[PDB]
Amino acid sequence: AVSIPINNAGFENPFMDVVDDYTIDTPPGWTTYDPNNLVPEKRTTWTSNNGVGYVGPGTQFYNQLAPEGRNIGYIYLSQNPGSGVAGFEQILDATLEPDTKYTLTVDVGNLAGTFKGLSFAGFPGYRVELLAGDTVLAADHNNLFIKEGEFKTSTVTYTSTAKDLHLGQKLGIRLVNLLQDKFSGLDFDNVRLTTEPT
Amino acid sequence: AVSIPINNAGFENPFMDVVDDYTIDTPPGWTTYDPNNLVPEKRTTWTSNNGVGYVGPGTQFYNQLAPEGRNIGYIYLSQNPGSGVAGFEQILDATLEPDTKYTLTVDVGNLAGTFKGLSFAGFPGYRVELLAGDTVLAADHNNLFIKEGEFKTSTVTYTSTAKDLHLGQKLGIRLVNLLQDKFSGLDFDNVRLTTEPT
Ligand SMILES: NC(=[NH2+])NCCC[C@@H]1NC(=O)[C@H]2CCCN2C1=O
Ligand SMILES: NC(=[NH2+])NCCC[C@@H]1NC(=O)[C@H]2CCCN2C1=O
Ligand SMILES: [Ca+2]
Ligand SMILES: [Ca+2]
Ligand SMILES: [Ca+2]
Ligand SMILES: [Ca+2]
Repeated sequence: AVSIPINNAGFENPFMDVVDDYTIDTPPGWTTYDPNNLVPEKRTTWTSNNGVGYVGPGTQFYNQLAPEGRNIGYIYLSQNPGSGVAGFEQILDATLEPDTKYTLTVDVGNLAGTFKGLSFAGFPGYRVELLAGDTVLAADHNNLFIKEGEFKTSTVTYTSTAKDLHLGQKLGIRLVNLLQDKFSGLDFDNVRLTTEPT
Repeated sequence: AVSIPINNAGFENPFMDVVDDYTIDTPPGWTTYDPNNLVPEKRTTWTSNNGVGYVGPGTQFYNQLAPEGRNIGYIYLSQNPGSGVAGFEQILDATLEPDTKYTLTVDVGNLAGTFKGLSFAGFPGYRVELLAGDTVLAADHNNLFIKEGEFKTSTVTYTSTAKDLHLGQKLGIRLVNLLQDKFSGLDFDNVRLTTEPT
């Protein structure tokens, strides 16, 4: 298996100085996936947003460190459950090749605890998608159980054929908060994509 | 793990006398899932339809028999790729219970060969969904590679918590043809759902 490079794959940029601090602007390498217009252009804390968070020693919200490095990438939706889905997207330069198995892996985090009166109990559900063009080739919609305060690795696989309709289209990755329950913040880290062509 | 009963779980009803024959009406136990209005009420062969098919000895379209029994359940969409998704749905009497792991398994078939000038080469993609009410709790969107002429088992899992928003809602199953490529017929068989509550 050969790795396909992913920009800002660990959400390590921007660098953060203080544990549990966070940015509220889309991290470099990624764009905001927002089909239901839940995330504003002008960002503020306490409203729907995305960014990075420093999950380091002494974090109050996990029983572990970030899966990789210092930071995680998060999507927080304050709208009520059922309002839509949102998250991160990254379109790669690599294109879909025939007779190839693609393996997309990402760690998904269930924030625990409470912050200034807002409980982090509960989890909104996640979906990890592998795209070619605008088509979702394969996705893991919420199959893993993630305990409060831990991360778990999601794996998504797709195998192309020699006559796949989407051959030559750009590969893409989406990391989605399903907003199916509250607390509706969701963390991701350590994105990896491999191929095993013939 | 305790099995939850599923009506017409193997698509064995109606009974079929001739290998490779098929019905074009929704099988009992299931309804037609058709969010994009691709499947007509008045059914004809050669247009979008669903039904059962007898995959028995001497079948021309598989290198194996039906996963279970005589028949499979199919969804055939003749619209072009990208037109929408359709399939089967079944709403169960069982309701979502707290602190329970649900395991949904179904065999998915990739029809092979050709029939009267129409090639069965290619595969449209599948999605298997576990529902509570109208919410997709978990789904396997097309993660398995299925060779031409075989079936493979898809597994979908969901673990509920003690305060799940959808507790007490009816469980449901959807079996979906993604219409992401042609040939855009898709087979299913041997649906099973288990729970492992505390
Ligand atoms: N997901 C993390 N580990 N840390 C950052 C969370 C930031 C995210 N966005 C916000 O505006 C804050 C408000 C309170 C809860 N928040 C969130 O969940
Ligand atoms: N899926 C099976 N194993 N058998 C039945 C297929 C029936 C399904 N519906 C139809 O009207 C026929 C037309 C030709 C191709 N068909 C299909 O794929
Ligand atoms: Ca990281
Ligand atoms: Ca939580
Ligand atoms: Ca059967
Ligand atoms: Ca086929």
